[PDB]
Amino acid sequence: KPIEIIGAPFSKGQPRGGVEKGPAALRKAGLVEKLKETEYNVRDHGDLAFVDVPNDSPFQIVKNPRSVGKANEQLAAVVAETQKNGTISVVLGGDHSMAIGSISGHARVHPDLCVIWVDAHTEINTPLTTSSGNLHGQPVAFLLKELKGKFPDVPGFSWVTPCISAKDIVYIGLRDVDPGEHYIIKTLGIKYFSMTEVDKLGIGKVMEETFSYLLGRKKRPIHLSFDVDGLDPVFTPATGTPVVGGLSYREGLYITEEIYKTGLLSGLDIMEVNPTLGKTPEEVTRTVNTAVALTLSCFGTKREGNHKPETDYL
Amino acid sequence: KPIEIIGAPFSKGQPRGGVEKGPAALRKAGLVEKLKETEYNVRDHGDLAFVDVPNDSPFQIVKNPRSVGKANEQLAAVVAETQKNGTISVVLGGDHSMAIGSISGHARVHPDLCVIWVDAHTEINTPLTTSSGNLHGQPVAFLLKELKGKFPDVPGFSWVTPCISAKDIVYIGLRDVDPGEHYIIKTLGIKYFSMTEVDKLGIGKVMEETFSYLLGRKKRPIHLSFDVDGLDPVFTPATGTPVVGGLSYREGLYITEEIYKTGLLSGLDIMEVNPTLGKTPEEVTRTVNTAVALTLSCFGTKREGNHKPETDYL
Amino acid sequence: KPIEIIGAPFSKGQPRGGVEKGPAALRKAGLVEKLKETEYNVRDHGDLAFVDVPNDSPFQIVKNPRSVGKANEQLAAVVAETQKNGTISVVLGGDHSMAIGSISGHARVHPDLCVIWVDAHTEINTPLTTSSGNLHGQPVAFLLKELKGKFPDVPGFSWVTPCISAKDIVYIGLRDVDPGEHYIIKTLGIKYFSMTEVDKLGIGKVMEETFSYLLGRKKRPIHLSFDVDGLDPVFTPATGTPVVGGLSYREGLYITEEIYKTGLLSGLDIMEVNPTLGKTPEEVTRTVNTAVALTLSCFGTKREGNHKPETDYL
Ligand SMILES: [Mn+2]
Ligand SMILES: [Mn+2]
Ligand SMILES: [Mn+2]
Ligand SMILES: [Mn+2]
Ligand SMILES: [Mn+2]
Ligand SMILES: [Mn+2]
Repeated sequence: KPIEIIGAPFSKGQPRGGVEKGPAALRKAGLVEKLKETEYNVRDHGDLAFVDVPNDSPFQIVKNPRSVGKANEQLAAVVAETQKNGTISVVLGGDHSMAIGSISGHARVHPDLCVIWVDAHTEINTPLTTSSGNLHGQPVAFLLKELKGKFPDVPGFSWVTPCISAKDIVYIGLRDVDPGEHYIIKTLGIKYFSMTEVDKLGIGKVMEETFSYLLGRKKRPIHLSFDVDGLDPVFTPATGTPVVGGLSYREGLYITEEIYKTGLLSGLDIMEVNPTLGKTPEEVTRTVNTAVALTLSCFGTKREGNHKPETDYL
Repeated sequence: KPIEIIGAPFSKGQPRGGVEKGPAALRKAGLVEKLKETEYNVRDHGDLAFVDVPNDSPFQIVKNPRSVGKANEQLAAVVAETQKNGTISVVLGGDHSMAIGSISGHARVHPDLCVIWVDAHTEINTPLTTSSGNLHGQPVAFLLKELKGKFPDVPGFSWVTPCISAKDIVYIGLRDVDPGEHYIIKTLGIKYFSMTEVDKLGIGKVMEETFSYLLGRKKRPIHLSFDVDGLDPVFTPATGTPVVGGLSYREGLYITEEIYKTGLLSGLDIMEVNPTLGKTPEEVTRTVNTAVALTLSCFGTKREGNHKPETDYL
Repeated sequence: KPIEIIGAPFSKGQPRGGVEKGPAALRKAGLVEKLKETEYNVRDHGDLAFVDVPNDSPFQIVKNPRSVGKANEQLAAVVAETQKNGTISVVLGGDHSMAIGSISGHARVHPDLCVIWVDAHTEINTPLTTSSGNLHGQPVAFLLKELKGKFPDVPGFSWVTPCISAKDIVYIGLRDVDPGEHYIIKTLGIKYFSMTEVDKLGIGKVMEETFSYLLGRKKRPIHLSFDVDGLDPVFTPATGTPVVGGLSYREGLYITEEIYKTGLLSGLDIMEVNPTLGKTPEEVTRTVNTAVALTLSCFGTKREGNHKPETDYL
């Protein structure tokens, strides 16, 4: 199977500059090489160049709507393209708002996909519920069918077509959630595993349940959108939104390993890696390394070890 | 429901000066305010002024018996008072010896209460078994009915009436126990979950069993006495008696969230926060912050998020 | 029961000087005294003096073969000796290559022993599969019966007799395994619990299974070879080969506590503690302290506490 890396140097989804450097930091760390050592064929499409929309006035509270909307439109085009050729896409972020384009494009080819969202936040805030106009905290709002017309159309997002329903998404690692978002998730009946369910059940059972919930009836391709801040800051400190008490390096890898085993991984997002937020070079290194670690994992690198088939090492 | 904060600036229960500053530190961090944002009605009773007993000669090994016994008599009076008006009491510590008065007062109004003791220590040492005359390591000895008359009456504690039995208490987090204390808990058949049971069962099952054990037959008010050193020093370093290998920030929150869910929380103690033992301002901040986090949790703040009823955020 | 401490100042098993200071650092921390307060009789045999083989040319890739082979022959002699007198041996190391001699000597007296290897690595690499000629990563290759004659005889190891089979060993904590080693363990059907099984099962169930696997049929003496790097670097940073995402301080103690409870502990190795690799004195202290803690644990020190029998503390 085919893997296509696509870099998304975007940061207008939030106030902290730096996430655009994320894809570079990940390649710098040898992401693309390491991936070649796996049983997959890797092709590095490169980084997308996003055209900046001049005079991008805020829509009410929402900041940089047109710039974010346009970059996402371009990214959904690219993703739809590679998905069509039957390759597995891997989007290196930039902030999480780029999940809009990543999942939209993916859905065009695989309309029956399900989403596993690893994050400390829901990021379902609608343009009306945000306390800040930051779009990196609103991705899911634009993607839900049940949230259609529950908010004003925003400049630059008219191309977006609400692709997945509340029954197709599962959250894991939810700790920081706004009142509005919590209202939405309870009202729409969205399945989630906040850190308290992870504590109660154990990562092992959590994955067992998200799979029986999303794949019980029909087996369908999976889109894993991963916000590095879904891990405790002790593992991924270089992110704009650190929340203590998150997933452990082990639980993170555990998930990726289980998802690899389903054989259904179809799309992946490695978001919110911000190199400039590390208080020491080591903090940046720590963050990058585990992100690379989760990616390689999604693809077969097991902690128990790997050996090439047909090779008699004796 | 009513919440009444009562500050207990006491430190004579142990050697290290500093725990008296505990209540101030917690208030500084915005405890009383944040609590106001919850669905509860909050009233801050202020800090109690403890009269120092001059010429407080040690009783054999026990230090400051009269000073400790008196303050505790004063605290029990205040607690019995607020409990009577049907409010939930929250005692901010000083050292853990103040649990004597907190639980005594509480039992006067709710004689059928049960106690969940989160600590790395049992603190059941009797005046005869202590290696140090420190009273912060002897609270439970004065409260157990089964320990009545097994030790000499101590100056200043004649007002205390053994209120709970060995069947009404459950320990969680035990990791540093003295030979004598261990003898006591084994002999009296006190239920406990040391770190090895937590490792074996998982905090989830642990809480399940402490509830079926204490509430299986009769539903009764709960008194949660939390010794901040119950968590690993990595989360609550500013305490006088840190023991490695303790409860994780997540497990602590998990316990409080489950106790909130029972709807039976009646009394709470946030003990042993010593601001002066932090080896960096950050270590003190870390400690205070999680203590506050625990409190807020004991009152409804969920990691999955909280939203106000009847408010349509859309 | 008899305890005999045997120091193994060895470091030629790998490139990083410093592990020879391991036994000194451990005694320095009060290991031998502390172990005295336990219910066991302790005898400190001292540190073995290893004769350095001059003109120790590499055997193909393998470095210091003769020096390592000779030191191990001497250690096996000493261990066979104490085991014979019916005492429990405790080898303080240097590098893990000294497991060859420790287990060989042990097997001479107890041929039906089983081995519980706690390490982040397998260390089964054969002289032909090593990427480096380092022997600390080859111990198990020399001990397996199934690996006999699968590699050239090495200068200095002719005295070694493959004592245990693939059915007699269980790995716990595996996270860093080479392709070759992975091939070997899969091919030979060796039971192991890599970090992912620990994640999935929980340390509690893992121990349950390693015991039903190794002791289900016949109860036999247990040799616990503990590589300190089997725990996460956050607990044992002063080692030559740290791998992130390992066993927690709690899980480590949980293992030793369960092993103590079987009553079958016969041999023990506390390997890879390298004092000179600590980036701060605190890191060295942290490492030593937990190594000491694990040892004391193997011999009865419980987290729930201990009390001497027949002593009425009341
Ligand atoms: Mn986030
Ligand atoms: Mn996100
Ligand atoms: Mn304590
Ligand atoms: Mn206490
Ligand atoms: Mn190792
Ligand atoms: Mn080893």
